[PDB]
Amino acid sequence: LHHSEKKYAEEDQVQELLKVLNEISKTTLTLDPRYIWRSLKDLSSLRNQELLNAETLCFTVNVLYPDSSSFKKNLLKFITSNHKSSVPGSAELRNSYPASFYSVNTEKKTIEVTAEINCFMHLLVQLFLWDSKELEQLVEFNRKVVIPNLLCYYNLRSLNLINAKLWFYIYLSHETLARSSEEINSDNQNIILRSTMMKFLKIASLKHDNETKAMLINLILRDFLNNGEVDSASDFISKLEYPHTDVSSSLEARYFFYLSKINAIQLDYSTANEYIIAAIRKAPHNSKSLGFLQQSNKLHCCIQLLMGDIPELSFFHQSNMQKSLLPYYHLTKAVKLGDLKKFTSTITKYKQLLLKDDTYQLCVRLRSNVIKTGIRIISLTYKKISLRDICLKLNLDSEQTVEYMVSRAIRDGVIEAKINHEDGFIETTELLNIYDSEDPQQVFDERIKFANQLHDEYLVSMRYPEDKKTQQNEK
Amino acid sequence: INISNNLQKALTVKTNDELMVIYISNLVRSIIAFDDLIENKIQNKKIQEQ
Amino acid sequence: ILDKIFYGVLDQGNGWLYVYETPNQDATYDSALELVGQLNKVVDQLFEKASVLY
Amino acid sequence: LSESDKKSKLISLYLLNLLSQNNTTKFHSELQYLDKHIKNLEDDSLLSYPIKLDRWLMEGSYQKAWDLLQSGSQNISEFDSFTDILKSAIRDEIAKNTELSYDFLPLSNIKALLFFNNEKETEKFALERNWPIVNSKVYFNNQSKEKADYEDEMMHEEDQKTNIIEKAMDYAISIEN
Amino acid sequence: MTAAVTSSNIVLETHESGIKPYFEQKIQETELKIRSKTENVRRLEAQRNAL
Amino acid sequence: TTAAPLLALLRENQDSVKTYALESINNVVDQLWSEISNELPDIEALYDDDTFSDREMAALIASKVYYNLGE
Amino acid sequence: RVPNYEVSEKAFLLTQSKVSIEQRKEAAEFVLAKIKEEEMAPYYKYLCEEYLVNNGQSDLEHDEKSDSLNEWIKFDQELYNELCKKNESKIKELNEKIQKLEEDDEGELEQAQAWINLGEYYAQIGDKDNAEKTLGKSLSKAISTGAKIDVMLTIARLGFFYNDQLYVKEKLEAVNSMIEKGGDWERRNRYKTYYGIHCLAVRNFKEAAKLLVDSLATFTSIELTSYESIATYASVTGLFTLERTDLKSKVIDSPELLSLISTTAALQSISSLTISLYASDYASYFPYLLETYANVLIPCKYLNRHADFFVREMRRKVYAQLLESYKTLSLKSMASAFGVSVAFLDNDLGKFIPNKQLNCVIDRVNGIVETNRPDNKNAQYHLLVKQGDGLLTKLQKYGAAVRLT
Amino acid sequence: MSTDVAAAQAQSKIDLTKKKNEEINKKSLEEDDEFEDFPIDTWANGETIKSNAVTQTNIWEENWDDVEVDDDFTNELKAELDRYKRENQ
Amino acid sequence: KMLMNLHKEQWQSGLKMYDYEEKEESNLAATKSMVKIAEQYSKRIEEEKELTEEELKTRYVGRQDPKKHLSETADETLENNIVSVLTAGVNSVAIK
Repeated sequence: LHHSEKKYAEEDQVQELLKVLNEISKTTLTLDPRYIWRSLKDLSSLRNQELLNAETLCFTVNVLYPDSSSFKKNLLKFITSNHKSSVPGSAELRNSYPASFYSVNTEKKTIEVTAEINCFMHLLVQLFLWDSKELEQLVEFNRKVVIPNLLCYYNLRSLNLINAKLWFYIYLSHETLARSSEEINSDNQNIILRSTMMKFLKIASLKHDNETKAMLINLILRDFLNNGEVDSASDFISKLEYPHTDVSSSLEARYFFYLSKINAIQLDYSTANEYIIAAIRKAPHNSKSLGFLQQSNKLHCCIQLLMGDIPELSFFHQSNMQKSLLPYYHLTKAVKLGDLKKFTSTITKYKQLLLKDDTYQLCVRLRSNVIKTGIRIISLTYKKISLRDICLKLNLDSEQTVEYMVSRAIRDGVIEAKINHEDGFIETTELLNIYDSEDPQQVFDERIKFANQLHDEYLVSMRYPEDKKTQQNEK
Repeated sequence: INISNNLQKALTVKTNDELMVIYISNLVRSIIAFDDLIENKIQNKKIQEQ
Repeated sequence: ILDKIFYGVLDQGNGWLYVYETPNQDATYDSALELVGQLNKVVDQLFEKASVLY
Repeated sequence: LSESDKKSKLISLYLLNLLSQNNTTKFHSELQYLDKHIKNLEDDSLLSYPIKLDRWLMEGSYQKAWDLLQSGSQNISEFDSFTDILKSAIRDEIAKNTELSYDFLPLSNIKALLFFNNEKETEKFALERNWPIVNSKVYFNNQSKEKADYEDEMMHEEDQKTNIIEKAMDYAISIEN
Repeated sequence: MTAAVTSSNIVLETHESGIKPYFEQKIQETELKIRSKTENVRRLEAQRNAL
Repeated sequence: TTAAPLLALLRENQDSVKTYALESINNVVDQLWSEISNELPDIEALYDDDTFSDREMAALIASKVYYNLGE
Repeated sequence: RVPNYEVSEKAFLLTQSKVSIEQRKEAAEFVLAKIKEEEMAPYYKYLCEEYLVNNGQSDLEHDEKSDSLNEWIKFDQELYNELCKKNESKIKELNEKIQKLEEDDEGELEQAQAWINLGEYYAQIGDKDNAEKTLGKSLSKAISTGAKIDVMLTIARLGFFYNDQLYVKEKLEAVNSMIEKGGDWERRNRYKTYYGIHCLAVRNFKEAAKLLVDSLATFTSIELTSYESIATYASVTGLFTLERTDLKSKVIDSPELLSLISTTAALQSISSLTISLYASDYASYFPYLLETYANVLIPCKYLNRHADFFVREMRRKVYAQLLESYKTLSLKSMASAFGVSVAFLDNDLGKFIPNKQLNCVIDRVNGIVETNRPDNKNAQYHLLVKQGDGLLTKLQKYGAAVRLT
Repeated sequence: MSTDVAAAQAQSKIDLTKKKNEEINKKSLEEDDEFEDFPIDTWANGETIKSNAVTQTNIWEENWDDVEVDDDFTNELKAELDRYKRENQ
Repeated sequence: KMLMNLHKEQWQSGLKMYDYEEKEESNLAATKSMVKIAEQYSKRIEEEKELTEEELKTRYVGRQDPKKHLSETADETLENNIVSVLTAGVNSVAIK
């Protein structure tokens, strides 16, 4: 019954044990171990649930414990204290094996290679708490222990790969609690949460590991977005240390999403385009990822429009995400037609939805874009029309009103016209040719540089598998 | 310069196409290496024996 | 005009007929559009050999 | 202790101060910080003022922007110390626009736009902004081109323009490497 | 693996633990060269083998 | 929190106000270094003054900021 | 065979709220009668589902509500008797007979052909899945190329019947390869008329047109809609695609069109619209347009959905043709010729300027319409950078996925 | 839903450990649920069931005719309104 | 050294060019010709279904390669247009 479940689970865990321990004891294999860990972890959290929830505890029982028995005993007891051979060090099935922690060696404290394993065991635990939503006290306790525990280590490269994943849950559980409900407790721990990440990021530069570094920059840029401190995000960007050397595709993808947000609130749109497109491309196109793509697609509307290019009607039409991007389709149509009344109506009705995604603050600014388009339309159609007629059409207040919109539009050059107040009409000064400008030179430069970029990327990549098959014996 | 870009885009297909063909050669070389690995399993028993 | 006999536009209001010679097109660009089309077919096809890989 | 009436009071003044430097970047940064707890808690009830104003400046709807100053009278205490700074700036933004929009205008129509109640105060702002009114007509055909040139003269990105010659070379080495 | 649960003579034990990866960091910035070396030497060598 | 109030308190005339402000910075010199980089010439200014008596901490605060940047 | 297309046309109209009551119910009688008669009763389960909250929506297998104007959605026990009666006789006969053709001693003639025989009965009653299975068995075994293409057309037709396009789409792409293997110019023609219809359903008139001129001369109707219908379809596609002179050759001087005359309400109106574009008649262009919307586009099952796109395009075409010919025009002048007011004209013009077909600015001071022309070498330049930009996206994304491997 | 052997189908993709990494990590921004959160709340539009899916998410390519919702009634009324004045002159 | 130099009006020639009528002609000929081998090029990659490099070349005539003739013709017109822009752009600003 209960005894059965423990042995069956523990065996499954031993298999996984073997694979990872061989790597670290045969010197770091760097990229390779990160790949192995994720796949094992997906399998393992799912396992944890069935055949008792003491699956994690079994593994701790048949291995040495520098500090792992203490944590496992705290967790168990909380979730109703239970005795079934579940007090670590109870059952013995190591039997003098270096692998499964030699009997003799431990007493003396001759072997102390548990550390990395400890990171991984905690790592499963953080994730199981999250799936359950029994985060709460259990999660806070793990977090407590684990901060002095990393500072007790003088870390190695393999262990940094694992702690880059611990760090993901540590940020998040604080967010989870704060996001339930504002608590006086939540405030105190935010300031704490910021400090510790900062501090650890300085150490992780020196040890020289990409994963710990990239991950920490990402968590901290997201911390900045919630608190409205754009300035602290800017100085942070300006640090410059964000590497590209071995960083996962998960970390880059999140990286670019944040960049898009940070530039747009401080009134730069140019550079936000490149990243909002990049961020869709690095992210994969699965259903479990669909949510992230819904976030990107909402942002893509604001960013694009403020720069002064209309994003595809098509892109939002022919998605499955069309219902999420239903209020947003209605933003795009309002701008297109130039109708003020339409845009105002949209943002009133859907206001509650828009606030969650944090697109709403960007929408106050998108008001400005609606108006310029309405007068842009009139200028293309009509070369000479009296500003009297322009007032009627877009339902503006006076003759002074109509002048001051059009006057600003031409400073930025968007309408490109000339106002005549003593000949009583606006006359378009549109040249509207770019084939007898030095402009095409400037476009073609980007296209050519991108193309060569790819020719090199084919060349470099091509060789590495060829080399490996050559090492292996074949005819 | 337009023609240089359009001509260069042709060359972007050429270079990329070849990439797939090498990974085909790598694919074949692992089956061949497997047959070798089987022959070499047998060879090791001879070594012990003799 | 529409039958393309003399290739001009008749200015109604000033009672003039502007006569123009044959509109030119950059033959070089026109052939560039024919090339681009072919290239788009070919890359779908690249991808089809490139899914046997995985 | 995050609630006081002077909290709303001061928030409004800080923001007025960001507009009056004429850097809307420091404004939007502050605005994202204010929009959570603080803005909802105190509600808008003097917050309404610096936010609507700022908006009327993105638009180029100075008729609304100039109007807001006047409604400042009703809450008068120390909002006057920013309103004076804001007028000269509101007038400045218009003058920037007027250059490119058109090139010459009668004296009465310039007065109307830059907001003065006397024709003479219009010509005084002319001389400060270095623009000649002669025979009651402004000219930008000379002036606009002059000011842009002295400013546009720089020796740190004017030796970087990216030559045609340079672009040909740059392509060239990418093919054989 | 290093410990810092217990310390003795006013963090003497862990003062020494802190400065041993910092001595070896000099050697690790030189190892980042040798780690791009492995990839580029095998790259141009296979290139030399087809020629 | 933000360390910007502490930098603002540097500007005030009494020596007493500034010495206390620099100590507060030190609690979170690697832990909240972002603002200090930007307003760094003030801390240096306080080192260069020979009438300032907490020169020694101003040099340290600076030292730390350059360590965090990568410099 | 023949019953399958003609019932579905009429049934679609039963769905429409765009046709008049009179018309809708003229159709509704034809539907119900020929389903009970030929045993299309399995399809009738589908069709109730298809009407459902447009017009028709009181049912004994779907939504109960009184905003139905149709009784020809509603089930009957007369219908249920019909189902059962016919099904059991026919089926019983045909299963035992077929089985023996395959049973006895001959697998290249008799076994292949028997599967066609199952297939006729499934195709008759409109069950798609079970028609796809049997006719798979015939194709799989080895037979004439001609039979292989012919069998496959029937499967395609079942998609066209259901008003589902993805199903057609899968079928005719396969067939297309087998055409040059048989070397049959007869069944290339029969292929063309099918592909015509497929291109027509989706928005792509460009291919439709090339094929539809071909379908006037040659086709023999094999589970497809009349030659009156096809002739009408050729007219509509003709205006859209082809310039003035090609409009003249291919439509007006077509021996095929000339020899079929105008014998239906829809052909009568469309032939009138072709002539007036060509004649630089402008008065009768707007009247002819309203009549073609009602009497051509709406009664279609393929240009009822493209109605909005089509009417927007011709409106843009007529304005374009006059401007292409005229350096200056007056708003009053242009508007008299068309038969609309000056005000009504100005709107429609200013709507279409940003869409870059018209290429004209319009002054309100003097009321003159100046005609600019920025399309030339400059035009071809915008297209190239845009398509090239897209191509670049494709190269990086396919590339990066493989390099990882 | 599998067709042929499973050999061809292991040769056309083996799932990546890289994708596993991307998916879970993104989920933190996606909150507790944000994959079905929006179409749960809005009830997938409050409108008639009908039988077409060419209003939104059409099979054929999206061309702009969202501008006018029906310019055919409008063009009718315009023509008829001039019609009167003309005739009665 | 005498033997290595073979020209003396090499300096003059490197800053001359032809008439620009035949340059435009080469650019058109190049683009139009690459369409015609691009058509074949699509057909070629329909195949590549026959085991062994040699078998492919013998059986489906893999030697008459469309691949080879596109790459080479693209290369030729491409390299030429780099030089053409380079020469002409030097000439206007240097001389004047």
